[PDB]
This record gives sequence, structure tokens and C-alpha cells, in this order.
Amino acid sequence: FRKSNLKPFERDISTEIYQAGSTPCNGVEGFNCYFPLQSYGFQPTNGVG
Amino acid sequence: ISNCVADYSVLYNSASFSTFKCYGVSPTKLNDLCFTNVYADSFVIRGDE
Repeated sequence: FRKSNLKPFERDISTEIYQAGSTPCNGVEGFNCYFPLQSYGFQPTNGVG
Repeated sequence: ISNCVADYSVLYNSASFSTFKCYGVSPTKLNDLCFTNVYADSFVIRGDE
């Protein structure tokens, strides 16, 4: 999740929480509010892809 | 449900629903694309399944 797109050769680490709707989400999660860094699942129970 | 203009105001941000998320479609700006037809199924499921 991000408010806007990235510019070339840029990197930005900010573990804020991402709001979409009509709720102030400052530090506390809730409705229309998400946490960006959701991880990968890598298993040898899979195929290529 | 055909021949509509679909105002997703009350479904997205005025919502009272246990979830709102769509597979393969970003459910935040779903207004600015459209499709041939969309349907509505309704069944009666208890809050665990």
C-alpha cells in the first residue's frame, strides 16, 4: 500500500499504517486501515511461479 | 444486474460489513473501470464458516 507511486532509483522505509476511508488511524489500526509489510510464503510444496 | 451506474459509496466507506476486499481487483478505486455484467448472490451463513 502507498499513497502515490515511487520515483526512479528511490527507496523509502516507513512502517506507518495506510488509511483509505474516513477514519484517522494514527498509531492504532482499524477499519479502512492496513499494515503494509505483509510477507511471502515460500514452500517446497509448490511449482514454478 | 445490468444497465447500471454503480455508486459504491455505501458498500466501501459507509460500510457496516465484516469484510470488504476483492480478489484480483483493487477494492479502493474500483469506480474507474467497468465490465459487461455483475451479479448478486445471497445465502445464509453463520459467522464462523
